Amino acid sequence: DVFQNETWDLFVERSKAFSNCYPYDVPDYASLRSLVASSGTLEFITEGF
Amino acid sequence: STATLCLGHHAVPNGTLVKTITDDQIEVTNATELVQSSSTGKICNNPHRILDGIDCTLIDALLGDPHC
Amino acid sequence: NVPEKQTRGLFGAIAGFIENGWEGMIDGWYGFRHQNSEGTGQAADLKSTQAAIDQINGKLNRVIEKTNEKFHQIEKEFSEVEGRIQDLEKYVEDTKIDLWSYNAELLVALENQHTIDLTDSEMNKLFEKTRRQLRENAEDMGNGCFKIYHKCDNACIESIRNGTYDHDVYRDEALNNRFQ
Amino acid sequence: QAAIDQINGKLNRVIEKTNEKFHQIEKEFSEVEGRIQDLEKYVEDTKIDLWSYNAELLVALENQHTIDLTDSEMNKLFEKTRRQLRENAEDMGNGCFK
Ligand SMILES: *[C@@H]1O[C@H](CO)[C@@H](O)[C@H](O)[C@H]1NC(C)=O
Ligand SMILES: *[C@@H]1O[C@H](CO)[C@@H](O)[C@H](O)[C@H]1NC(C)=O
Ligand SMILES: *[C@@H]1O[C@H](CO)[C@@H](O)[C@H](O)[C@H]1NC(C)=O
Ligand SMILES: *[C@@H]1O[C@H](CO)[C@@H](O)[C@H](O)[C@H]1NC(C)=O
Repeated sequence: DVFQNETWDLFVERSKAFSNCYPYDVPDYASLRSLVASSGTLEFITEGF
Repeated sequence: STATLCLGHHAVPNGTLVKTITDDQIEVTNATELVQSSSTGKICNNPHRILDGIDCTLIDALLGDPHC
Repeated sequence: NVPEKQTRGLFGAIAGFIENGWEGMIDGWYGFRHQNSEGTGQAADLKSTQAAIDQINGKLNRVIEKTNEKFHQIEKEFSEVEGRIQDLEKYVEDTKIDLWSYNAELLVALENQHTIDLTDSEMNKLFEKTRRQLRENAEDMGNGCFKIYHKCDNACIESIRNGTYDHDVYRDEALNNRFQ
Repeated sequence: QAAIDQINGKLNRVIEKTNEKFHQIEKEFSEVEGRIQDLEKYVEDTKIDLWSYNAELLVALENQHTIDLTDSEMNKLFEKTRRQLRENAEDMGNGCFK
């Protein structure tokens, strides 16, 4: 959660990185990762669903 | 008493600059552009058979869209 | 290109050399300018001019001929965001473009370098051939000129230019004027 | 000065205009995936091989022409000196005029 609304020109992933929430799998994980990285921001706007 | 014979080559009032392995900018009498950087602005219809999809994508024509 | 408008070193009395080009000829790339008792004249060398032009046009034809023909290809512009496959296509096209741009740059640089080198080599070859024709009758000036120590009339100059020149029939007087 | 200028010019040509690249395909994989991963590997390997060959050829050509132009400068200087010594001198054959 420390990465909320963060922005980057280069996101550096560490080999020690781990997941500590509900187990999840992303079909086409690479595509989502690549497009999010190319976007360069995690700027999240909440919407009134 | 004597004669003089000098050998030389043609030159032009102002040539064109070109790049080389040694000199980054050297003048030559004549040069030609090897990059086509301009377009006619129109698609010639020959010799290739051009088909204009005015208001139709290829898939719409494939499926048989009424306006296609 | 080495222009020579303002006589570049001397007055009209003594002019013409290899260190500087000549704008006063249009009939050939290489040529001669001569002064003698008969007056002054200029001419062009068709052999070296034709050889150089042939080589230049040959390399141009090599460069331009055999255009590649391509009909169906990957999509190179995208209106969507898709990720792995689209990024791969973009990378492939960018790699091709960069490699071909580098190839064009290197090819043009090499061709220009060798064009200049071969033209200078043709000029030096012509000068060397003229110098070896003037076996001993003449003496090299260092500015691209030979001083002929005899009465080398317009017929003499024509023989030198066209290759029928005979050194011996002037050798005695040329040497006598050189050393005495 | 002429030779040094040419050498530095070719060096600047070689080094200047560095390509800038920001986002690219993945080139290291922790999984086995088959067709797409093999295609990515092949693309990157082809690029690497082509650029390695280009670097090899470029360096060879540049070194060859550097040596050739330096020798040409030396010969040009010798020729110019020889033509200055129109007849006062006589060439020794070892690079010297008497
Ligand atoms: C992130 O930025 C958006 C505006 O772009 C804002 O609405 C939102 O509250 C921000 N979130 C945090 C955690 O600061
Ligand atoms: C040719 O024209 C260009 C125009 O910028 C120039 O600066 C250069 O000095 C010119 N050379 C001659 C010999 O006129
Ligand atoms: C320059 O070269 C081109 C290509 O060979 C030729 O068509 C053109 O006539 C040349 N121009 C001059 C002034 O020599
Ligand atoms: C070369 O020039 C000399 C001198 O005018 C002339 O006698 C001779 O016929 C010429 N040869 C040719 C092949 O034109």
